[PDB]
Amino acid sequence: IHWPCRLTIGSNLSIRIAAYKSILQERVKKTWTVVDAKTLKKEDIQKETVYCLETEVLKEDIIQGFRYGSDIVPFSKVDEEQMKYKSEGKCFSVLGFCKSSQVQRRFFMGNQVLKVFAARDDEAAAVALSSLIHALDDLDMVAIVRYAYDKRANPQVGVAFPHIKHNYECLVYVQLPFMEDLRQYMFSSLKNSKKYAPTEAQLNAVDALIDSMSLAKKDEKTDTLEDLFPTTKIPNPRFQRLFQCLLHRALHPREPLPPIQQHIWNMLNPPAEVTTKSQIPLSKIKTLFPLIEAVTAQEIFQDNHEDGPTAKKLKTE
Amino acid sequence: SFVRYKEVYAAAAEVLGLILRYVMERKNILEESLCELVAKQLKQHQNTMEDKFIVCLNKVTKSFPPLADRFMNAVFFLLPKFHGVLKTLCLEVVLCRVEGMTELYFQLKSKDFVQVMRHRDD
Amino acid sequence: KISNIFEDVEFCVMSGTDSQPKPDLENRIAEFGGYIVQNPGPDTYCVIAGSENIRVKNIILSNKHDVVKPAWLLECFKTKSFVPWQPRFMIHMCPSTKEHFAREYDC
Amino acid sequence: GRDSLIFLVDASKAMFESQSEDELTPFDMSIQCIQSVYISKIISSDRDLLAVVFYGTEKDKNSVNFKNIYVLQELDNPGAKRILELDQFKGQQGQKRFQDMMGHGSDYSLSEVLWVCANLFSDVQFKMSHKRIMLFTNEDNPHGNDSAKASRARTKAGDLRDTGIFLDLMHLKKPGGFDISLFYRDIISIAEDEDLRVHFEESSKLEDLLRKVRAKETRKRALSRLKLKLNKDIVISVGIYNLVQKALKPPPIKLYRETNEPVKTKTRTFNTSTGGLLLPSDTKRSQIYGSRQIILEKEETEELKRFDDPGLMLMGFKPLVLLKKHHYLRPSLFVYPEESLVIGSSTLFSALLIKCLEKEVAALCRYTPRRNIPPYFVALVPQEEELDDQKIQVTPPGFQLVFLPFADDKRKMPFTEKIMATPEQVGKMKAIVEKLRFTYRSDSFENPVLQQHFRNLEALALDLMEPEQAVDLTLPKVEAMNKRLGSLVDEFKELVYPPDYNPEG
Amino acid sequence: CPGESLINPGFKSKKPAGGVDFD
Amino acid sequence: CSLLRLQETLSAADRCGAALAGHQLIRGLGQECVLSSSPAVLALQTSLVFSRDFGLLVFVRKSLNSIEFRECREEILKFLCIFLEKMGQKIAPYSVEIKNTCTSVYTKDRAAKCKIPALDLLIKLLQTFRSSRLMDEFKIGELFSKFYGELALKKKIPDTVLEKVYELLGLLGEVHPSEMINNAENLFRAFLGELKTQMTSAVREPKLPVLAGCLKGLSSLLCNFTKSMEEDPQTSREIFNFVLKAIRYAVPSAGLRLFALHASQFSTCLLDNYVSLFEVLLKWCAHTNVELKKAALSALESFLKQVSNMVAKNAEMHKNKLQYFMEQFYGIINKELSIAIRGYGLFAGPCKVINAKDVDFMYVELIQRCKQMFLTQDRVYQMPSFLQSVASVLLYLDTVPEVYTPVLEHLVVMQIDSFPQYSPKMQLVCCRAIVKVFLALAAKGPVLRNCISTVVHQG
DNA sequence: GCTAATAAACTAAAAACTATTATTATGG
DNA sequence: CCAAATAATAGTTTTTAGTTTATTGGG
Repeated sequence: IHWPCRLTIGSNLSIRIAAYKSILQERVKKTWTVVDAKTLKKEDIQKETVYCLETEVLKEDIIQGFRYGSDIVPFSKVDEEQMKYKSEGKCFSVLGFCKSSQVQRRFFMGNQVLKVFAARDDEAAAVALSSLIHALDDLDMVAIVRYAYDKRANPQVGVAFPHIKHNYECLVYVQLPFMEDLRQYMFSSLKNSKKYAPTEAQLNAVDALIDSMSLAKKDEKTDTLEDLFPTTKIPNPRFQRLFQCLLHRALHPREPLPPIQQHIWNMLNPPAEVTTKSQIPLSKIKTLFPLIEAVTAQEIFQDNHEDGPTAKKLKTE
Repeated sequence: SFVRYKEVYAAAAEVLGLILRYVMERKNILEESLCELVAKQLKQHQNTMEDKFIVCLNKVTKSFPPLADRFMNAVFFLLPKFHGVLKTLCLEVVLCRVEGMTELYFQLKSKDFVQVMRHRDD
Repeated sequence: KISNIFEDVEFCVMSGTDSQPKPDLENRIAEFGGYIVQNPGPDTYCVIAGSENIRVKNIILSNKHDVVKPAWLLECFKTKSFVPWQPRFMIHMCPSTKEHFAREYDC
Repeated sequence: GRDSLIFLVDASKAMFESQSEDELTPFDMSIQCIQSVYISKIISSDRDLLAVVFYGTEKDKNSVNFKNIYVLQELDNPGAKRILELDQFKGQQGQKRFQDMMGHGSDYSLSEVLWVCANLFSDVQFKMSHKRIMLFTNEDNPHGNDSAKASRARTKAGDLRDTGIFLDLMHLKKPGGFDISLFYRDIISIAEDEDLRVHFEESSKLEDLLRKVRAKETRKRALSRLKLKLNKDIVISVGIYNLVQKALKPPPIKLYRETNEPVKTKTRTFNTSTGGLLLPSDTKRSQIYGSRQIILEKEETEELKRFDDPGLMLMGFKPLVLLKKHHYLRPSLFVYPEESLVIGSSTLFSALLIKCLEKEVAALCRYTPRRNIPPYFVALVPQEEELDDQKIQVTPPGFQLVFLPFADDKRKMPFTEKIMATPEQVGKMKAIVEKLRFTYRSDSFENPVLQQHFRNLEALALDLMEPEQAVDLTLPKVEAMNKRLGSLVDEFKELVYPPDYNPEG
Repeated sequence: CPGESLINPGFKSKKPAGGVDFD
Repeated sequence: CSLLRLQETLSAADRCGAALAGHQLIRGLGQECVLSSSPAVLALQTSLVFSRDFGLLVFVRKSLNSIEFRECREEILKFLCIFLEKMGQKIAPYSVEIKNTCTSVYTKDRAAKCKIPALDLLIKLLQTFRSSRLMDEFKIGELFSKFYGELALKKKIPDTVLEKVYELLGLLGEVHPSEMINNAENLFRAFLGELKTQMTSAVREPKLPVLAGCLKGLSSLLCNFTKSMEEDPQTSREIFNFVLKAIRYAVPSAGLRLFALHASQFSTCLLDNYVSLFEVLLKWCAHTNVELKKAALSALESFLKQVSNMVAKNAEMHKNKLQYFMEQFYGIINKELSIAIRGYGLFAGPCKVINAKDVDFMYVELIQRCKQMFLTQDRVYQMPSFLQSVASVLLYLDTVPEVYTPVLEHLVVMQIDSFPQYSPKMQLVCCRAIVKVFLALAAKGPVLRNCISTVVHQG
């Protein structure tokens, strides 16, 4: 769904913009409609939340509360609303420009990516947007931008960088983390690796493997790298397996579900030529590196097929 | 340090305390090097986990009392931190210190010696 | 209890300690059988507040209760009975108490 | 485990005394610092224990019965009631109330107070990562004079250091300097040189001590002890962590509308057709497509979601250039070598990290976080260690795991095609961007919602008439941007936008 | 210790919340 | 004496917070426990009245989840369980109300606690049940219903350790009245679902540890009055028990116990798969944890009895009797031998159906054998098995060889003489064998009288 | 004279970090 | 048929992934 807005730069610059969800962790919009195990009537099935201590309590006898460290604070949602900080509806403003190398994918917040144009069929907005795109591209600057989806959506801090395409030009928005959203965890210096310094021959075998396990190719001698295994134009097979099972059960309401299909592995399997190349350095490094390791496969009673008594054609006493 | 189960450090600390008590059978004192070795090994990696600390400490103290003086503060501090035989081991170690009762009553009352004393464990 | 008129009356004493310690207020009004509720419900007869906080002000925002001074409660205690409302103790009041004042009290 | 900190407060005379008798006294400023520490611990980690004790007063409260040394609160999680009773003696009139219900005039004993706090630490029933002591005083010579008690306290402090007690002292307001290296600097738990002079300073770190930082600071925990499998058997242990993690508002608590005590709930399934109780095994899931209600159980439903066992399945090596930075699925994680199951894992990790940094190719792998989860495609980029001027690790060595979106991770997109712009307007935009050029810093921002939430909760805890107001770090400096820029906005607006047209819906 | 938060030992020093300022 | 003052102090030692108070409470509690556990006959009544006062206090006064009371209440429940053991069935006065308390304790006083106390309450209740039978058992249906609603809670917050509820829900306390009799079908539905979840799974959810044992215990406690041999649910549970034995620590021993109790309930569906059952029980009654050995032994003898019955009442009787019995028992040549002898004795049944001469044939060869084990100078650990088997075959026999009569009765009397030097368990075994041979002898009136007179005289 | 959906805090387990527990093998 | 010395499983409170909501614009 299109999100109209205005790219506000200060109080004097406004650009009508067209925002769109480009990348997202897609999920099916049909949850499992749990029904009866007897008559398959979800209507006859219903949950019953109850409050008590017995000493039963009602929904109309409780409020919202919170834990204040070693303490408990009763704080109703009404009070929460009244003292809530509230953002502005659909407001989206820029905060400034910074170097692209100041931000890395490690700071990429959110689970979605927003490809944003200027507002559809606003030529002035589009030309202004493209001028910003070219200027930022040449300056290698990225625009820190404050974003609010609507009145009731919390404000977010993210950055927009221009995606360069000959058919279209967009600013790609990815949310950025607050200092609240960070983990400061130390890790040992793998550079000062005295007890884990690999032998040179091991390093050479590793490089040989990577050469033999590289998933790209040199195309046309133009040095345009040719990937052999995209996974970006390849759909997630989970829904394919789901549909396999659904179809089987619909056709076979009693048969057990079929296993995963081989082509599903193949679309998950990288090119086997790369595997054949890697086969030898795999064994080389396996020999080269000493690695030593420091419950529910619940089968039937019988690891065998059948048993039981049978003594036909035998009455010799 | 080798703790796969008790026997290793238990018996070995026992014989160490024997040797310490029997520094050429206790007539000249120049193995304070070994006393410092064991003092570190106690403080090292067992001012942290402190479980086997008291174990070997009691072992050597039985086999050599005049060493826990380096750890009188330590044992006192760790007193109100267990609930089982470990407490009994600490009590035994304290018992081995007679030069150690210069002032202890405040330590006992502060550590509520009267309380654990009240519970009957023969 | 002692002043059973305080019973069937739901007093919501969260505030007033500078005037008189709120525990003392609760004890005295329970000795009259007051219905001390720790959170103001629809049946809360009156809000008892003498130490105005963010919570008391928030209650004032919701024009649904009477923000009674604890001095009014001491008045009811010494009278051994629920005094009728007075336009000098309820900092904020429900529209019913507003009509009560405007019908029997001058501005 | 947790951590222990005790605030030891002098009471003899200097705390109430002020340098000018019109500003904060070494007494009340200690009150403020401890209140700030309480707030910071409540926000960050209440599981730590905090204790406050007074010495040099005319009475005492320690169980050990040591005179002049009054204990206020035990080593315990920061409770708001502690803060309230503390603020009861806050300010120049709060210490008036202190001198009303309490007082001073009797010499203390540092040996005795160290004894008391050692007992207090002995009272801890939890793993204390550190044993820190906070001292609030400005003089040392009261014990620096009598060498008996001086050496006694030195011996006791040495013992505490043997116990691992992280003793600390605070440069405190005194009209005669902090006066150390006289009885201190030879007795404190110190291992670094900061200042040993007689500095007439009144604070060394009260500034950030009073600084109210509101964040969680989760302890380091391995997000997953994963096992990277190269082909089928060359498997190594790897520690997966989330160096970036979205913070969330603390869960709401169900509690009365009448007494506000916590209320547990219970949800049950009842036969809507009968009212009879329904078993978990008494129902089945379904999805209706067309005329067919496909009915299924649960275990099969999760198994059809499980394709691989938990771990990482190496799919190969792909050049870093083949990775679309505009393509992003969900926040990336960090992968460190782990050598606790597969010995030699860290050596191989070092080898592969070096080789990947050289060749500049990421490791594409099939990822199964845990069971009953469809594996994803993830790129492991070799991210090297980086250290600051202090050589403190600012970037860890290892790899960065970035999700690689599938074909079905996008949405349909109706739009217009590419539209050019004049190079003059591009140059104007370059000038304007350079005008408002600001340095990015990852910690320059906080959630205003969360900040205001913390302030509201605090005000509720302290029953303030009003809450603190959250400053916003996300505001664009519109007046400042216009001031810095000038009429360049008007120039470019006339350049692109015709004067008749106003950008509007 | 350098680069360590006073309030939380073992935790890195907490820099101020800061803000945006053009250069 | 000391109990009064200590319980008074404990009633006074819980007048504040200060979890150290709870620590001293549990110290004095353990002391009172170790004191009252000591035997007495007059201090016992003081223990009873103090049980009254103290149980009341710790029921009402705790009212909390604070561990300063949780440790104390946990030790309280342990002490009350060891006190229920047999510190006087005259506890029955208390038995009712404390029941209520602990039930309420499990829910209200223990409302946020998920630890040992629930387990202690459950085991106390179960001991109360299986100790007190049909004198005050009038309060179960309400509790049965409440726990029935409780178990179907949509949260797994009842841990495996809490699945003792099933053993609790295993109920035959008074008559197993009609209400839970009706609910038993839905009970079975729940058990089938739970055990299918346990035992047919690939979702990293075995949860078998306690859940398996508690389900088996419940089923045992209930199948005493249900599950006739015409249900596919019956054979499904049978298959579940099968898979229990080897899907690849003593849960399978509980499985063997459960089967042994209701081997008959699974008849007509256990004829098949005989050899696997035989071999698996054989190997099971060979391993450590002699509880496992005895469980397998009892299960095997019950299974053998049942299969003997069915094959005796079969026209297709040939299969089981010829394929396994004589072959395996001969291949046998410690308790292994007694098992083989018992197998001979039970196999004697169908010999009357087919080849009635082989009845007396095996009888005679058994006489020869026991004679050969009679004269050699241990040698007595297997005498009762011989007696049992020969009594069985004699019961099947109708035209006995009276030549072996003096020999057999002399063997019986010498065994009776060798009754000493006997471990009590097999003393009971041998007395059972003697009464069984007497019952078998009872079929032959005049021979009965003469032989019994002679043997009693000689003994 | 208009139900094309999305910004959803919920009652989510589908880690357990570290703490007693218990059979086992027992020992003489 | 009780006869003691030794590892496992699972009592915590932790994150994270299926969840459910009020604003969307179609006779």
